[PDB]
Amino acid sequence: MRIIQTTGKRKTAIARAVIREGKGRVRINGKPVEIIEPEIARFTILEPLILAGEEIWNSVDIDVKVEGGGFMGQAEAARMAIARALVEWTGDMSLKEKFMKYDRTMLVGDPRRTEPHKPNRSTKGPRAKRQKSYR
Amino acid sequence: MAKPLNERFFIPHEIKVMGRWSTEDVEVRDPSLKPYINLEPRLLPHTHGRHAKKHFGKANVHIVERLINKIMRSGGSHYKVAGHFMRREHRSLNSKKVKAYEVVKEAFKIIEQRTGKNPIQVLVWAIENAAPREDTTSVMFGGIRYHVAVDISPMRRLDVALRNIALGASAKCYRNKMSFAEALAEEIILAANKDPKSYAYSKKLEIERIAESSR
Amino acid sequence: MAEDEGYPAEVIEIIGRTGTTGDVTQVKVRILEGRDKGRVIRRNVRGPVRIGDILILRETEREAREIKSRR
Amino acid sequence: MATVYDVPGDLLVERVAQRLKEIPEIKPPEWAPFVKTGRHKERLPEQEDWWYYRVASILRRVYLDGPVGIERLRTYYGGRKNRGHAPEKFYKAGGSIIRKALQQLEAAGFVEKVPGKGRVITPKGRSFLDKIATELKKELEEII
Amino acid sequence: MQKARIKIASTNVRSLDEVANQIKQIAERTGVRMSGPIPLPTKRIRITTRKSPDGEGSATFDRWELRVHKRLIDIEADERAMRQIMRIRVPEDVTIEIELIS
Amino acid sequence: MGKIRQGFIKRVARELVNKYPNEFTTDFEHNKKKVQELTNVTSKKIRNRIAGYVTKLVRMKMEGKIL
Amino acid sequence: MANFRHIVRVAGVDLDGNKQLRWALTAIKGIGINFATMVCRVAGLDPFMKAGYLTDEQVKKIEEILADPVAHGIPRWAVNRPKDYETGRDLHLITAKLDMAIREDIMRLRRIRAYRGIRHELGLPVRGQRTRSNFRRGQTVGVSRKKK
RNA sequence: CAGUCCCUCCCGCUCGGGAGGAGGCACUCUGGGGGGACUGCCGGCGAUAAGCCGGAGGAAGGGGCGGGCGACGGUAGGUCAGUAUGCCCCGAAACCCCCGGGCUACACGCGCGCUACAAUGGGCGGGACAAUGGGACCCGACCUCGAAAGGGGAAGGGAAUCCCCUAAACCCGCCCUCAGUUCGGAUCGCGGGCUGCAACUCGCCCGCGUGAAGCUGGAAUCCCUAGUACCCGCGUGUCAUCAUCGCGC
Repeated sequence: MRIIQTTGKRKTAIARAVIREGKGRVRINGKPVEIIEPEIARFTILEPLILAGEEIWNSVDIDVKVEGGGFMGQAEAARMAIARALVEWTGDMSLKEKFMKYDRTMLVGDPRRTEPHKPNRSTKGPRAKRQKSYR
Repeated sequence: MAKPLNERFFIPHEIKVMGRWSTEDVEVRDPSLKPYINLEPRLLPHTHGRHAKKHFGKANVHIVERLINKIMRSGGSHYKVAGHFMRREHRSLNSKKVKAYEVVKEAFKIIEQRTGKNPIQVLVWAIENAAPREDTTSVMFGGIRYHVAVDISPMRRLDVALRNIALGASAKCYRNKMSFAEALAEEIILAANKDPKSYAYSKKLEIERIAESSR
Repeated sequence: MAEDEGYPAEVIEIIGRTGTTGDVTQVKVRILEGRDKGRVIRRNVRGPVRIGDILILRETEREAREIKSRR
Repeated sequence: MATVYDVPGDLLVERVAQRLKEIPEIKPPEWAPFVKTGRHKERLPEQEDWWYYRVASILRRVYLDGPVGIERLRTYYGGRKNRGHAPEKFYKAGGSIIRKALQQLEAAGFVEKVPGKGRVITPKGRSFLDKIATELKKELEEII
Repeated sequence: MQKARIKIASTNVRSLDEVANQIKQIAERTGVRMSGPIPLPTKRIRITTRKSPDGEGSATFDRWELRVHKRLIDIEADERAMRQIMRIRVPEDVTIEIELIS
Repeated sequence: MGKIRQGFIKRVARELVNKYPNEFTTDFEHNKKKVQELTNVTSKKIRNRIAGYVTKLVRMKMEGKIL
Repeated sequence: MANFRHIVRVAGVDLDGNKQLRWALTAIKGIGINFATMVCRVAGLDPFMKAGYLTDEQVKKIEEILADPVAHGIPRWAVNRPKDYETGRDLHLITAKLDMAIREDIMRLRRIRAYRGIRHELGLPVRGQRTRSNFRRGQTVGVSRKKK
């Protein structure tokens, strides 16, 4: 084998992704990629697997550990990481251009992630105001 | 349960868009919404991904995400938990874009089985028709008030089409024993033929008709 | 449709805005697939439009359209 | 490879649930579906299914995890009691599908309580949760 | 030798590695093998108060925050080295806790 | 807001291209060697803006009017 | 089918629908959603089955189970009333029994001269907390019981 | 078991998947320092100025972004019922001690919230997922009895090292068969738990029965501009107890 080590982060899911020579093992958090019940976020991982790694996938072992509470946050944290990991293995930069087939999240992140809540006029939430009928 | 999940995973890989449909079969022949209907997707056209770049970055959003958003809209302040529950997914989707995604997918299976065409071929044809093509804006310069003929933006046509179509579908579904999947599918069929039976064509006419009267 | 109700026309230039409403922006259109095969008209459009877009024109006969001024 | 790591859990739980009907030292006791149900529900089941999926599901977790109490199996996706117009809070589930199950996997030995104070797998519990995936490794590794 | 964990919690930004790289100076009076300062988290305390006593109308309430920033240093050395460190700990500014294991 | 700058940035940059006019550049990486030493510091972000104006000022002597 | 009728009477001459077994037993007072199924297991009848198509034999089973719960089982926070009138060990409730039992204890409390009791008498909540400005718009308080 | 000579465990179609300790600091991460963005550069418009648009490199850009920061003063705004304080009054008292009560009384009206009206569904079951924080008469591992509220025994932890702790939305299959109800939780009976001298008046929680009003809202009116709103749960505070509250994630 060999070790190439990359990170992705989307939405405070942090992906610790190792790509090693293999035989087509997909492990995410210890577990199969074929356990995943939500349809939507599964399909998310599936984009680099026929748009960055047509034949590479069967041939290589990708293990990730994806540490967030999201599931489109984990799905897209993991996607960055796998996406980048596949393109390095083949040594092509012609798969860097298969991240231009959709809105960037396979190599570029967001400078803004949250706003802390404000006390407002006394009501929850960061931006908000209460109804106004004081009479 | 598990074998079905494996297969539901297989079909998009092989390659298929969304589930088992092809984006390939269309009949977009309208030059207006030619550059605002997006045919790049080959796996998913709702991820999360997004635009806030520019105003026509908004009409470059892949058609089905915009559709998901329009389907999602109504649902007030409630409380979704295991319980015994209710009611919650409203009657028009209290929950996430995640839940919204499922209906559109189901609706796509019912409508393909019926029409014997892809739901893309039906929906795309339906948006070209369902969209009104004239509006009046109140434009005064100098004091004198004219209510002259004004042309809709291409982006404004796409939004209005999507909005009418969802909105109307829901309207009979409410307090009723339909599957929504059916309701949605049936609204898309009549909107596409240009029948005044759909709520979509009603509004398409009424907006242009009022514009013709002011004009 | 595939030729519409409309008369399709493409925007040669976006001249400026009219109203004191702001609401309409005035944009110069030339038709080549619709009513005429060379006419230039200055129509009143609403909302976002930028050079090179395609605009479907419904007015080709009344030719009431306001000319002045950008404020 | 035949381990539960490799194989979607959904099938492993489903397999076990129908072989606990064959073991057959585990069954529904009368008391449990009667009113001694995990919280209150819309409709209380009379089925064999309810119980057998609940035992089958417990046997599976202790293998993948370390010690697993009876304090973290009260809810797992829901396990709430309706508090009126005040919003729902979690509450501690029926003992007649958690604790009672783990003491009949101690007459089967499949799980055991350690002198370490916890719950742990035995190899007879991993010769009954790894004989369920020797039969199939082709409809669950067709897209690994 | 005896292993000491010196755990050093500080309210100041620049008193935290200035007493975690210059407490190596205090410490050493005999030979020592020392671990470079390992950053532990900021543990964050918030306390939010109303600045308004009346509360009325619209109001803006002060959310305060004190961030206490932690470094952990290990040292393996004699009794005398450990002592230097617990003999003086200044005004605080710097809380010094010591854990003793062989 | 908008990209407008108050004259405090403008004040310090103007003084420095008074001393040595031709010993400043249109390159931003030399005007943070000489510049850095001379100019009033309280941040790195403030340092860049005065530095930006000393850079900009050199380009303006080229085009035939310098503030 | 599994009978010639579409309405069977069980738990007495109280009606059983054409919809669901579970729903119809809840509808008969003193026979709740949970209680329906406690009898259903003992008599033996499926949980998912249509109302309105039972054997004659089954009708007999529901009445005897209700009459003396104690023979059959029935835990001592599952039975309708345990410790009845502070001196009776156990009884049960059915439709006719539920009216009388609650009405009595309510009547008692009035006699005792309870605060709780007099408030009921007026038509007011006690442990319902507020009566402040809720039931707004001239409306009904709500309170017990069925009429739909 | 990143990566591994070593070491303990399980299964195998004995290919191969996972974890602990030696060991390793790579990675993920943590806080301290540094760099990076400034219309800096280039073209256009423009007085060659101020400034506006476009392009390139790039992770980001043209106040990058979100907060903090708010003058002289005024509405005779609010707090002498938090403290300070002018003045005036009170001295078995407008003081001082104590038990009991009320602030939630209710035909209603108005302010601010919440729950909610079912098949876009619920139940049942299974599987994938947190983050901020707080924690020694305190969090409470795990083990037993109870459907439960709770009790009994007991480990560790004054904290990246242990505990609360698995989030919830999500999704698949079945069951249900679309009523004012298996919706919805009002009110109330009986049984019980907990705190305190005590929870009728004014507590919460559970089990069994009860199951109301409500079936999509008139005039009229309110909120918000991006990681925001729509929407989902979680934590914390005050703290014996009342949360559909407040602060925060």
